[PDB]
Amino acid sequence: YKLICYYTSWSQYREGDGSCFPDAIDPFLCTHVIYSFANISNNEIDTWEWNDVTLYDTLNTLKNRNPNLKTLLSVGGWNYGSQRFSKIASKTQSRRTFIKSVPPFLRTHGFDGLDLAWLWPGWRDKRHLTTLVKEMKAEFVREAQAGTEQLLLSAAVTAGKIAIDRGYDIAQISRHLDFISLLTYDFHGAWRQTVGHHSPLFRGNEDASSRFSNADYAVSYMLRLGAPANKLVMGIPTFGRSYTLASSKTDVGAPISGPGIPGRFTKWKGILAYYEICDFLHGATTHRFRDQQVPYATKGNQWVAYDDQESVKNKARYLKNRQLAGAMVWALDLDDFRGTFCGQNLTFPLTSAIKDVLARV
Ligand SMILES: CC(=O)N[C@@H]1[C@@H](O)[C@H](O[C@@H]2O[C@H](CO)[C@@H](O[C@@H]3O[C@H](CO)[C@@H](O[C@@H]4O[C@H](CO)[C@@H](O[C@@H]5O[C@H](CO)[C@@H](O)[C@H](O)[C@H]5NC(C)=O)[C@H](O)[C@H]4NC(C)=O)[C@H](O)[C@H]3NC(C)=O)[C@H](O)[C@H]2NC(C)=O)[C@@H](CO)O[C@H]1O
Ligand SMILES: *[C@@H]1O[C@H](CO)[C@@H](O)[C@H](O)[C@H]1NC(C)=O
Repeated sequence: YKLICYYTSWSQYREGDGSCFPDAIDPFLCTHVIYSFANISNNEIDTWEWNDVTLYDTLNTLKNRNPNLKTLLSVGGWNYGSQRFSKIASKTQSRRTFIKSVPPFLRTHGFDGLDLAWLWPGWRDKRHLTTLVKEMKAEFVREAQAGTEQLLLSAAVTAGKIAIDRGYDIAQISRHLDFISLLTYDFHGAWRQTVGHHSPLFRGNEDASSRFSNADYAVSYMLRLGAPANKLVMGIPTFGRSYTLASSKTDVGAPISGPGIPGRFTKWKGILAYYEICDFLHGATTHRFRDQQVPYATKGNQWVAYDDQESVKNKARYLKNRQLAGAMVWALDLDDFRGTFCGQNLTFPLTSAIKDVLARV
């Protein structure tokens, strides 16, 4: 089984214990660790923060303790113009420059592959994403002739049906990608004016217009579209989404004034790290959607949709039952990486739980 874990650049700036460096990563935890994100500059892949060169170095040393560990660098990501990738990919002179520049960069800093996190192409962009993936793989193949182990190429593909249809030629790209991480955790957000869970695993017959907004449907859809199971990776979140409530209505369908207040460490409206959620649970009322199989907690006028060890294990069994390639975690730095907030004196509770299901019968 594969266990793809993202590590985020900006998590070094969080104060106190919230601060996370490659250092904190247990090298035998995941099979692949992906670093997010890289920039594109002068049509070439390039670093993002000032000190990336040093963190790349810290992260890649983990490989001294575990030689079977593969690491990848991710270009793109949400706080990066979708328009910017579209510009690079539609013009042939720009795309080849981007492509030619990647193997050198990855070899210098010691990465084993590239991850395309273009989020996300509109309908005019679909043929260009395909070309990007095809020509990039071809470059990775040509570069391997020099005697090095072939660079890996993966992509983070969104999970909403409409998003997939609009801009991904899933049957085409699967032939060339090594794995595809399915972002099965953005099924709800402040944008809806009601409370709801962002990563239900199953349909759950409470609402019947979004029969498409759960990991189960997304995985089936990707499979019907031609993505082989041994290349598909299910994304499991390690964060929670919060909402400020606009009444005392706390049940399914309750109304919303907007995102929840920020957490002490992550400082981001509508998001909480699992370690912040462990602190939040004290004096909160836990609840759990039985059909959808995921929990939510609420306290005061805050309402939080999140994942715990039971839900994450359940999702893990699901992927195994459908014989998928593995699980993908976003992100190691929102998990209880020190292991001192969530009770048990275990570190990376959520990720170790996922691994437990993947490592057994
Ligand atoms: C696989 C996949 O595709 N997954 C997606 C994923 O996109 C989704 O997660 C979200 O992604 C975006 C980025 O794409 C994240 O946005 C974060 O937001 C951070 C906090 O608000 C912000 O942190 C700031 O980072 C700055 C660096 O750009 C820091 O500036 C630095 O300040 C330092 C002192 O503090 C100083 O020393 C540095 O020199 C200075 N350097 C700079 C500016 O480079 C800043 O301090 C820091 N702190 C603040 C302001 O709070 C990040 O910059 C920003 N990222 C990027 C790349 O810009 C967002 O947080 C992600 N969300 C979550 C929940 O993790 C994800 C969720 O859905 O999964 C998939 O969808
Ligand atoms: C990344 O590249 C852009 C465009 O080339 C450049 O203007 C910018 O300074 C870089 N952005 C960051 C956040 O480092």
